[PDB]
Amino acid sequence: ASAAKAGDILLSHSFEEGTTQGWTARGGVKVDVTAEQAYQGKQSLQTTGRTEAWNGPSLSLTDVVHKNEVVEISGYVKLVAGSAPADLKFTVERRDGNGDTQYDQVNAAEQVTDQKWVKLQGQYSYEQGSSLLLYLESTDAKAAYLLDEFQIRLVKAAPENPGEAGQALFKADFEDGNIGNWRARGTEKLEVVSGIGHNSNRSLKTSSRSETYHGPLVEVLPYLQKGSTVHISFWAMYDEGPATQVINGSLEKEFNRDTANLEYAMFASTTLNKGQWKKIEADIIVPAESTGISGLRMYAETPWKQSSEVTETDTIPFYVDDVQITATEA
Ligand SMILES: [Ca+2]
Ligand SMILES: [Ca+2]
Repeated sequence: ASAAKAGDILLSHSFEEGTTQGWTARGGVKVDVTAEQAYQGKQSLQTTGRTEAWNGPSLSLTDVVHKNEVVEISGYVKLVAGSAPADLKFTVERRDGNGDTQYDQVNAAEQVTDQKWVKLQGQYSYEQGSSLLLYLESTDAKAAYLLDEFQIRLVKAAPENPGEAGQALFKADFEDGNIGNWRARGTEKLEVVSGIGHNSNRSLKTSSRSETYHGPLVEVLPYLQKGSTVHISFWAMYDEGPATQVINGSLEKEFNRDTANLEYAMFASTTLNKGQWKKIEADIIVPAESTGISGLRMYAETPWKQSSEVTETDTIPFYVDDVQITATEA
């Protein structure tokens, strides 16, 4: 039940109030606020007395960053006067699932100087861990430096209800409210609705359908091993019209960037009861590289009829949710 949402600020430190705002010494160092220099405002965070590369100012992230969240960590840095140029980076010390120490890289090291403030920035996430310690490090073990306008932003919330270990290659739950790369096939309308979903708040609605082939489509080739065997699954529901309706799950294939000569293949179909969610699934073979395959797109449709024979019941709007592609091998 994640509180924070994408784009939300988790932490912001300007060091303007003469407290280190949670930052402390890692190793035998001196970490304090200074009013001597700053990026913004009057004050910044100073670190001196380093003697080992791993020494630095540190900040506990245990209560800030959660499992599988993607966050963005940033700050401005500058070397203390009289310091030789040196390379700086953010690192996260993490205790893994079995209490072993891991060292996670946040950003790639940047050359920093005593003349000028430099922006450090990177994205971070973790799958398993008990404690998290962010620190600002240099390979120069003697280097002393300032930090200011430090910030942590939430980029992507943790998915919800993350079963069987086949490895999830592709997932769409729509909970972030985002249509992403999903597109219409013709003139129909795609919309991420809230208040309707499969054991969830949101799902992908397709409406204003006027042809049977109209339905939601997404390119999936990039997420997949060419030649592999994978399991495609999604959930569908329709809420109006007849007592029963068939939905199909199909694949649209493109070879050698030839857009004029597509191949189509149905992988599954099921009969749905009005108002009920039902799983549509199958194993499929991703075409081999030798085929010259350049596009592979999954979609949902109602069974094919010619335009002249198309009725109000063929063109029903429907919802799709918990779309998922998993590997068969691990
Ligand atoms: Ca400041
Ligand atoms: Ca959903």
